[PDB]
Amino acid sequence: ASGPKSVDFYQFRVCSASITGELFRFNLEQTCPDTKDKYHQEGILLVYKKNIVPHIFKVRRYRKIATSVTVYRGLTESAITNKYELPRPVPLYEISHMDSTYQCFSSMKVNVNGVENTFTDRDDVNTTVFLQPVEGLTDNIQRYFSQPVIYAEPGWFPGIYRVRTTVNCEIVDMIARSAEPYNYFVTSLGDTVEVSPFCYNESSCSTTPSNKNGLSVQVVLNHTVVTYSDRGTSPTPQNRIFVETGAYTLSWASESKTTAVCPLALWKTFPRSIQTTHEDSFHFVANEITATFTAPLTPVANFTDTYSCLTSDINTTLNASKAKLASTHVPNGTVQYFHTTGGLYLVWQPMSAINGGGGSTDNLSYTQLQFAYDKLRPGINQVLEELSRAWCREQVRDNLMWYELSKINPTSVMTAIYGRPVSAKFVGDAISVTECINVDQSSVNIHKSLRTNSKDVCYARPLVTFKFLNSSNLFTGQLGARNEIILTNNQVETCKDTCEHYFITRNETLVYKDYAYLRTINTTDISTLNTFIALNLSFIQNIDFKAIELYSSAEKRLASSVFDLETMFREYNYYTHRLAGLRED
Amino acid sequence: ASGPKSVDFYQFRVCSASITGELFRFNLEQTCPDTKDKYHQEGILLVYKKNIVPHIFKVRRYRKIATSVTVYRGLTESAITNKYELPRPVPLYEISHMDSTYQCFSSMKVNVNGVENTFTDRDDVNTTVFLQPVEGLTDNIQRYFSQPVIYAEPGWFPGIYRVRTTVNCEIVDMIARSAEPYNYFVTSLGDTVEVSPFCYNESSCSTTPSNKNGLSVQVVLNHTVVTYSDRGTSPTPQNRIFVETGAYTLSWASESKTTAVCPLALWKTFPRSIQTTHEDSFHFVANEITATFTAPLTPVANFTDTYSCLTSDINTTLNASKAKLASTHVPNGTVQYFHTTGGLYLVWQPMSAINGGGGSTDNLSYTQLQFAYDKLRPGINQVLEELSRAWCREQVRDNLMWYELSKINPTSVMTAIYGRPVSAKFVGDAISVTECINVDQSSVNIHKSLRTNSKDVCYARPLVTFKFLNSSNLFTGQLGARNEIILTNNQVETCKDTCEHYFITRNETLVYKDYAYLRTINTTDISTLNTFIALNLSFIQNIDFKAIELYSSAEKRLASSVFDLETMFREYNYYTHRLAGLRED
Amino acid sequence: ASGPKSVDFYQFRVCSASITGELFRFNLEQTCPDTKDKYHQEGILLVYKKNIVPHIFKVRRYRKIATSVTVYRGLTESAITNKYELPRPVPLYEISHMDSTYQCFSSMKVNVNGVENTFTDRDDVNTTVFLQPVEGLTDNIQRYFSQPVIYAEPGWFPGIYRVRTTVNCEIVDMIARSAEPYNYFVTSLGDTVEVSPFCYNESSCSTTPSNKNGLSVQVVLNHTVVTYSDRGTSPTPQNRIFVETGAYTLSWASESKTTAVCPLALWKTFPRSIQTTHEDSFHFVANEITATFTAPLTPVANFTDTYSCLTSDINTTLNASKAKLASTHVPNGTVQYFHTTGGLYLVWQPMSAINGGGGSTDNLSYTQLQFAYDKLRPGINQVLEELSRAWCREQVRDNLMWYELSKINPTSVMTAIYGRPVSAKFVGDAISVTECINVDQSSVNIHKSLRTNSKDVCYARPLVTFKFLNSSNLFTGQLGARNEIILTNNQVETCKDTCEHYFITRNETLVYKDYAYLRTINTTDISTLNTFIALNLSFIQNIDFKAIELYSSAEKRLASSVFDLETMFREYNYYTHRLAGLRED
Ligand SMILES: *[C@@H]1O[C@H](CO)[C@@H](O[C@@H]2O[C@H](CO)[C@@H](O[C@@H]3O[C@H](CO[C@H]4O[C@H](CO[C@H]5O[C@H](CO)[C@@H](O)[C@H](O)[C@@H]5O[C@H]5O[C@H](CO)[C@@H](O)[C@H](O)[C@@H]5O)[C@@H](O)[C@H](O[C@H]5O[C@H](CO)[C@@H](O)[C@H](O)[C@@H]5O)[C@@H]4O)[C@@H](O)[C@H](O[C@H]4O[C@H](CO)[C@@H](O)[C@H](O)[C@@H]4O)[C@@H]3O)[C@H](O)[C@H]2NC(C)=O)[C@H](O)[C@H]1NC(C)=O
Ligand SMILES: *[C@@H]1O[C@H](CO)[C@@H](O[C@@H]2O[C@H](CO)[C@@H](O)[C@H](O)[C@H]2NC(C)=O)[C@H](O)[C@H]1NC(C)=O
Ligand SMILES: *[C@@H]1O[C@H](CO)[C@@H](O[C@@H]2O[C@H](CO)[C@@H](O)[C@H](O)[C@H]2NC(C)=O)[C@H](O)[C@H]1NC(C)=O
Ligand SMILES: *[C@@H]1O[C@H](CO)[C@@H](O[C@@H]2O[C@H](CO)[C@@H](O)[C@H](O)[C@H]2NC(C)=O)[C@H](O)[C@H]1NC(C)=O
Ligand SMILES: *[C@@H]1O[C@H](CO)[C@@H](O)[C@H](O)[C@H]1NC(C)=O
Ligand SMILES: *[C@@H]1O[C@H](CO)[C@@H](O)[C@H](O)[C@H]1NC(C)=O
Ligand SMILES: *[C@@H]1O[C@H](CO)[C@@H](O)[C@H](O)[C@H]1NC(C)=O
Ligand SMILES: *[C@@H]1O[C@H](CO)[C@@H](O)[C@H](O)[C@H]1NC(C)=O
Ligand SMILES: *[C@@H]1O[C@H](CO)[C@@H](O)[C@H](O)[C@H]1NC(C)=O
Ligand SMILES: *[C@@H]1O[C@H](CO)[C@@H](O)[C@H](O)[C@H]1NC(C)=O
Ligand SMILES: *[C@@H]1O[C@H](CO)[C@@H](O)[C@H](O)[C@H]1NC(C)=O
Ligand SMILES: *[C@@H]1O[C@H](CO)[C@@H](O)[C@H](O)[C@H]1NC(C)=O
Repeated sequence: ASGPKSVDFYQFRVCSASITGELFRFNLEQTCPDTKDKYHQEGILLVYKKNIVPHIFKVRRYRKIATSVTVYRGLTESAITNKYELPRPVPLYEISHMDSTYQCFSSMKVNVNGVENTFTDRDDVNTTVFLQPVEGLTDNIQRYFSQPVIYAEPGWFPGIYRVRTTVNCEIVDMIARSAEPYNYFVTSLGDTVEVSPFCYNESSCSTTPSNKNGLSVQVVLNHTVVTYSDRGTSPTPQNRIFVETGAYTLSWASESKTTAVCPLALWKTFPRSIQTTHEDSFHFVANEITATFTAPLTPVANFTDTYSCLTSDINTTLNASKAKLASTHVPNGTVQYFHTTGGLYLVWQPMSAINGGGGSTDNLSYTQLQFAYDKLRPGINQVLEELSRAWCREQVRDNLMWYELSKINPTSVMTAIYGRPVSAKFVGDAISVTECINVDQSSVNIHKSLRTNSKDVCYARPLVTFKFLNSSNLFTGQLGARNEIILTNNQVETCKDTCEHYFITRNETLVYKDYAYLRTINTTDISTLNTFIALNLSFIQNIDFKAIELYSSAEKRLASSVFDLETMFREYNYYTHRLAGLRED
Repeated sequence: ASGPKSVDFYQFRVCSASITGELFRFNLEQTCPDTKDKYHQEGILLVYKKNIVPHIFKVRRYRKIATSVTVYRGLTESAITNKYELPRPVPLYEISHMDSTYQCFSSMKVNVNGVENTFTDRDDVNTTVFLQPVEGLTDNIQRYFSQPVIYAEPGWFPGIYRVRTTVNCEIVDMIARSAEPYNYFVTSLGDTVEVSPFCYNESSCSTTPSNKNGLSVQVVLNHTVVTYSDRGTSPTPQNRIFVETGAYTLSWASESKTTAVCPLALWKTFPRSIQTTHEDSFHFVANEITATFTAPLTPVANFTDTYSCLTSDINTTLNASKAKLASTHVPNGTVQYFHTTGGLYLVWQPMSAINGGGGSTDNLSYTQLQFAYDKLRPGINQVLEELSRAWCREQVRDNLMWYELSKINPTSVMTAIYGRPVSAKFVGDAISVTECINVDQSSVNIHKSLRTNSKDVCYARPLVTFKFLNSSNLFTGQLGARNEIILTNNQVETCKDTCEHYFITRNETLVYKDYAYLRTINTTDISTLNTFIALNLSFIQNIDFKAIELYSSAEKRLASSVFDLETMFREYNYYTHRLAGLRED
Repeated sequence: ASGPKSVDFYQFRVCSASITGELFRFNLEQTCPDTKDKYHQEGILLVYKKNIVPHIFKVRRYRKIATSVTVYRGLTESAITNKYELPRPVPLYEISHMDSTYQCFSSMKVNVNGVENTFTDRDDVNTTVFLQPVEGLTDNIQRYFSQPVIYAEPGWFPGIYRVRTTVNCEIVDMIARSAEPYNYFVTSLGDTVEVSPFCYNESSCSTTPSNKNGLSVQVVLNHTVVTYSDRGTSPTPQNRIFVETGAYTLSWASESKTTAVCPLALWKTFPRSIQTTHEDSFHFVANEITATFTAPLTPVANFTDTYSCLTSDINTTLNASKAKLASTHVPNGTVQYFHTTGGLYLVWQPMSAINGGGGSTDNLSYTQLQFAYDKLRPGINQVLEELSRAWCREQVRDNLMWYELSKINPTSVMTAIYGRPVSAKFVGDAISVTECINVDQSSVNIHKSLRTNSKDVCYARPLVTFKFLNSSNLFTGQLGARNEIILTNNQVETCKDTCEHYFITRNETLVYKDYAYLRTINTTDISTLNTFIALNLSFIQNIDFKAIELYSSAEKRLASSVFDLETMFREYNYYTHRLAGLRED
């Protein structure tokens, strides 16, 4: 026969399983994979923020005030011409009684350029007097005075001046505060003190007085101070620091830096949370917040030596949390510490069923967006695994439908599983498969008649005459299948009174009736069955998100204070220099 | 026959539908479910923020200023030695003319410790004088003066001092402001007044003067004030409050708290929005913002009595919104009020087609994340419903393919629908199904030949000899199907010149040709057809989100003011106490 | 025959392909669509923020201070009665030497109301003296003085006063700053200057002095200033501005507005980013941030003329970025500029493989939420395209299973592809299809027996007698299929000893055995096969997101300063007016 093997359904061809081809078998007894197993670890999670508030402590301020008024007796009239005020500090010989028993000496002495000035209340004798309270606006501040009334009696002889002078003792009790570098502190009344509040424990002080330009500093040991309930059951001794600036004395009780302040504070605690491991990081889940916190794969070393000041709090918080779960869970592993990109610190303790970034970010939105994405992702990936084993259990039945169809005739199954024409035959329980041979398009002609030379026999398919490539002798058969040449003839039972056919070729159809040919008609004129099932899936669609604000930048400005400092200081400078000042003309 | 029933395809067995087994029927005329119906309610949504700005009102301040300068005539030279200033309040006998006609009395009297001081401009006679404007830096502040020039003429006789004195009247017109507890207010020039701005309507005042330490307070009825356009068409009478602190008099017009301020403000309004009900909450949708607001299932009671001050605004806003939709929608139900976790208040009005949390959260990101999640979720759940009815319409056709295959032989369909060997037979329009019986593995032997004792008949399957368990007599048949024993023989039409077979057993294959046995070969040597269609689905993948900031914490600090208050007050204290002050040595 | 065509399987009917009906063909040689192609453009992206920091520059302040002290010699005692201070500006004849060589004239003259006052240090002669440094608290401020010590020696004769007077020269070197409208500037020590810092380049100044109420302003050309290293290699000349307010002289070096400040600053640069086009906008992607920025479809015009001050920076940044990619990419198109809703500006440069909104939003969360949504959406839409071509390749095999089943008998395939009974016949390679005819329910009766009048022939289906609508003559056949009447009879091979049947009708079943009828039984008593495969898909579920804060509104307040301005100014007003002031009684 001819050389070229068939590769499409368009050329005329001769097929036969007449040779020892390749053998195939239906591989029955398949199975789909089983359901996977998935696991996770529970534990206690504690979350730490970096601290932000200033340090806050109580202080006392001691002063003596000298005042001088100039008055003019005049005649039938009198006036104040001036009033001057001079504050000064208080020495330790007096602070003793002034904080013990609320007494002071009604007079003062002031060295200036090496000469001694003196001031005495109402020009009377140096004598001891008692301090008493005065009313206040703000409940955290208390104030005590020795003499509420300024002296301005005009005097007895007409036409000349006199000077009137007074002395006060003052105590104030109030708050003071300071921030991260601890170089200085600021008092509630606005006094700025320029000494570190821990300075004795940093060994920057002594019982012998220290000195600086504009300061003297000392520590007094076993000092005692009495509350104005003024009662003999005196408070316990302390060590107290004393600062003697120009214009006042100030004092506070000594304390250590590492007991006073620690850099971190507890934000929240979750007694049930889960750890999952990814390619580059760990994820820790907090359901009550709707958030997840991530961290690098390596825990932070030395969190017992750096931040050692937390060792009071993590132990009691883990011990209380473990005692709450002790009926259902028991600890595993050991305590671990992690630092989140974003600036938070995590404490973790694994549980089993019993059966750096100093710029801490203020906005936590990325922790909630991670929780939403990690709830969508496994919810979608579970549908893909449930869809894929429902598909595989169908392909195991399709392979049995093709097996039962193959026992009827195996050729029509092989040219359905392959995309190309082949011929096939059973040789036992295995199927032998074989190539098919092309025949030339020009030797092929189809006969115009179907009734036989016998009186009552009719061909069910039209006769065809042909020859192979590179040959002279002719051959004949019947037009079979799509465009096949069949070598063995077949017939209808009788040439019954009426008959019709529409034989189909690759392009055209031949129409026959009364056992003879009539016309050639295009195949597209015959209507075609549709057996397909439509999906009509609708795809996800685009959204543009918007920038939104609850309060305007102006409303955020006006809410910050009732004071308008930007205009308050501009008017004070304009008034005191241009309007009210001495001015040339 | 033997007792044990077949449970796999590996042991040799005898099957027959020779007994009255159970009956089965193909249940034709199935259907898939129909498409569901889904519904939602439209309405108008108004959203309220808690208010944040201070209260703002106009005030007047009245003062008299006495000044005294000391000058020294000297000889061939002269200098100022001192300048002192004394502000005082203004009494009602003068405020009358001073706010009516812009006049004041050019002199003042000052009681101190029970004696009367007097100050007069340039030592001249007590006389009436007119106030006039002066220029200002800030456009909200106006200032008026009676005498712009301070007096410092040195005098005529050498070598002795003199005192020069002046008196001013001042008015200032300006803003003042106050915040949430309303205990006090602060003036634009920095004066703090320590009285509540509504105090007469709270019955904390009277027409008889009230008193406090450092204050006097009074209400004046039917008071009148004239604008500096100074024109006879005088403004309408008012009730005005007067405060007389040390150093000034201050006044403002009386007003009621419930007309002055209300705690909430309207943020946005949506004329088309949708309500959906979930297991624990309601969700309200705003498309123009790309956001959704949630609330508890119970509306807030008494929002007409608490927040009654909004009853002017919600009525006109709902009436305008309803009139905008009146061509396509008509109201249903009644107005309802809800409080969102996050601190916003919602107003809702249902429409039909015609056919607490005082910590208000500043960042609205959770409202946009809820809108994105509620756009993904129903978009994915719609694909699952469209995929599930496309699958069911295919299973209704697979059930018809198995029916048409069963009419050819029902055994091969029953052992495809069940996972196990059984035998089956039609008894009418119903199929009778029956168990199959195991035979021992040791009595089975397969014959080495296929040609019969007849001269031209050949067996299509090899002969087998066997016996049942607990028996002596032998039996024979043909090797059928996978590993079956068949009791009725079958043959090929003729012993044609050439023949070949590859019979398959559970492990091994037997090869025969020329109608006799030759070899045993492993089944895995025969190539197997693959008819499966691959899915190749690709799963969703992990993303790590990052912390991001547009401006540094330092840039947010430097943007807050041009004033550097942290260093401005430190230098003023250092200069006035250490550098410039009187200092001992 | 009767008129009504069959529309269900419930009525009895007669079917035959006895007429020339419509022709159908199996449309083989189908294909599914091929895989789509998808494309995107890479480029360099630069992102610009609006600037927020104030302008910052160096200044000098020059002063002369006159002081006067009053002291009383007295007897056996002495005291200070007053101390007064008077600051004044410095004239250009002196600023020359004072900034060149650090010298000043130890005396001053002060015009007031047209008469000249004079002050001289310690009453000594007018002489030149040298300035020297003093220590400072804050490292950005330097201060120089001519006389550190105030003079207060009491004097020699008992019982009378004397006045002591001193003069200082002061220089201060420090920072000053100003903001967006540029109307004024504020010095580090709190001095507010009320002149624009660029005023000479805006032609608001001259070398002839300008004047305002309370100011004089001048520009000095080629001025020179010497650093206190005080060395003959003098710095280069400048043009310097001079302001002469009351109480001081102040100076700064002249500069142009367009070189000093530009409104925008570079935030980040991405050398690989991608542009995608949507229905109304463009999206630009930044992977290292996990964010995408959107913009309108039209680029902004005139960004080379408005914001021309950026032309130094975008050129060098694009040139450096292009040189980094020059081994793998080459430029295409040209540079384009876009303005994002949210207030950022984008610069874009396309690359190829070689082979307005002044309210800038501070919170970028919407840019990360867009990146998450645009990672979910194409990840889900890819699964729908991979699922849809896996479905289509199966429907192309189902169409071949129906073709092979149709060659056995075409009726049972046509009533599976249609939902209704029809009859069909092959007329060649095409199938002729025909309607079926209803018969009345009352003429139908089923015979009680199956054995024939012949001695050993039995009917496989029971006999039926019937007639057509509007007729008298009777007909007979066999009960076939579901509820069909068949006109041609068929039989079992022999009336074998035992036989049983369960014939099924639309409601009831008839049971027969020993070739005769016995009972009528409901069809539901016969057990039915189940061949369906379950999906068990589980749908996505609802989540309620929460409002979260890292720091309380109180902690955000307390972190803003160590100063408590809200109480500091309230106590100063209470103390100086009520407690310490002159008060009537
Ligand atoms: C105690 O005693 C001391 C003295 O020991 C007193 O100090 C004296 O104070 C008086 C005023 O009270 C001074 O009198 C006045 O002098 C000025 C300056 O005159 C000279 O400079 C003028 C400007 O030239 C500048 O620019 C040129 C370049 O163009 C430059 O070369 C100069 O160096 C100069 O300075 C500038 O450049 C410097 C270097 O870069 C800079 O540092 C500097 O800041 C400048 O930028 C110049 O025009 C003038 O020439 C004319 O006038 C002089 C007289 O001064 C005359 O001799 C010439 O013939 C010219 O006609 C000088 O070179 C001067 O300008 C003043 O004149 C004005 O004011 C009067 C009214 O007072 C008007 O009538 C005039 O019209 C004019 O407006 C005045 O003469 C005195 O000089 C000064 N002495 C010293 C040593 O400095 C102190 O006041 C006493 N205190 C008490 C309390 O008693
Ligand atoms: C500063 O204060 C700390 C805390 O009080 C001191 O540390 C203590 O030192 C004593 C003696 O070694 C120990 O017994 C305590 O346990 C320590 N406490 C802590 C918390 O450290 C420290 O010695 C002080 N330093 C100085 C020099 O005063
Ligand atoms: C405080 O002000 C309110 C508001 O003006 C006063 O309430 C009014 O009272 C009158 C008389 O009963 C009513 O007619 C008005 O309708 C009320 N208005 C409102 C808005 O309440 C209240 O009486 C005043 N209280 C005092 C004591 O002055
Ligand atoms: C203000 O300053 C700007 C910048 O120095 C001046 O503009 C310059 O003008 C000169 C002369 O035309 C040009 O050669 C420069 O190229 C310009 N530079 C810039 C950046 O503009 C401007 O002339 C000044 N205006 C005045 C009146 O002084
Ligand atoms: C005819 O059939 C051939 C394939 O053999 C096809 O390529 C062509 O498009 C068809 N149409 C005609 C009639 O050319
Ligand atoms: C926790 O419990 C253990 C065992 O009682 C105890 O030793 C430890 O001090 C506790 N830690 C704290 C402080 O909670
Ligand atoms: C042989 O078949 C049995 C099942 O009957 C199977 O378990 C075994 O793995 C197969 N292989 C052999 C030859 O043991
Ligand atoms: C709304 O309209 C009704 C009917 O006109 C009216 O009674 C009611 O006062 C209106 N409310 C407001 C203030 O909008
Ligand atoms: C109000 O809403 C309910 C529920 O949707 C509906 O049954 C009823 O008909 C509506 N009535 C009006 C007035 O639209
Ligand atoms: C009987 O069959 C009819 C359809 O022909 C059906 O509508 C009905 O529900 C069935 N049940 C009976 C016995 O009524
Ligand atoms: C970029 O490079 C070109 C070519 O060298 C040059 O002309 C241009 O000035 C450069 N721009 C800058 C400033 O980077
Ligand atoms: C520029 O881009 C367009 C569109 O992708 C492309 O057709 C063209 O070839 C590109 N040219 C260069 C220079 O890469």
